[PDB]
Amino acid sequence: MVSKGEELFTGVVPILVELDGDVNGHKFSVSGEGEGDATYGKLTLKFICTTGKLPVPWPTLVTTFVQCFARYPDHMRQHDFFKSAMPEGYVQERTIFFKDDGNYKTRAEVKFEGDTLVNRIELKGIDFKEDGNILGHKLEYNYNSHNVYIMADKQKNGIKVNFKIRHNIEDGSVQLADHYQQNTPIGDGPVLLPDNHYLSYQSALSKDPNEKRDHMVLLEFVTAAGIT
Repeated sequence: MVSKGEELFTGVVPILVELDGDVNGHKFSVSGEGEGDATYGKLTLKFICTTGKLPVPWPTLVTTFVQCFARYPDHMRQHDFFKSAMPEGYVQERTIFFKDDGNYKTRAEVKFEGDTLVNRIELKGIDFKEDGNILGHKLEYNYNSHNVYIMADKQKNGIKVNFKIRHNIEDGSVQLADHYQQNTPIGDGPVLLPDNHYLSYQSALSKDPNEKRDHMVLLEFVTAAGIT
């Protein structure tokens, strides 16, 4: 049978993202809009910095900016924690350690508001070098493909997730961003606790040629794998 959580994702779903951030005291807010098509694991989003210039590189926010849109193969449906938590939603927490630099801590609540899937986020960054790759804006506007590793966290009725992002620096080098993540349901109902598996991501960043505000257009594809 198709679960209630699954049923909410069979078509194209509008997405709204709202983020308030503060990195080394540089405060900023971002709004995003677009749509997700989980059947194809496809996300299309545009983000706008509503407070002016973004004080960090857009690529460092890609992972923060709705894993319920991953394409889970039919044979892995019992391992899709994200959709099983819907519509009441889940809380996603991360610490992101930028190697030889600062860290972001994020807390996001992801849930439906009517037909819209909403991701509301607070991000706090500390201990950045004011002339490092982040605050010094030395990261290229591009993005590599990565795997994201998921395991059950039964004692917390959720999942633990880990992965490494490599951001290309403008000199040809790499800025590593080590991600540690936990998700927990917002409601008190049952969820699916997965066997170990991963999501495969590929992301493309672009600009809207007609947009004068600081912004990022994101096209992302996400597919679950690792269990056959």
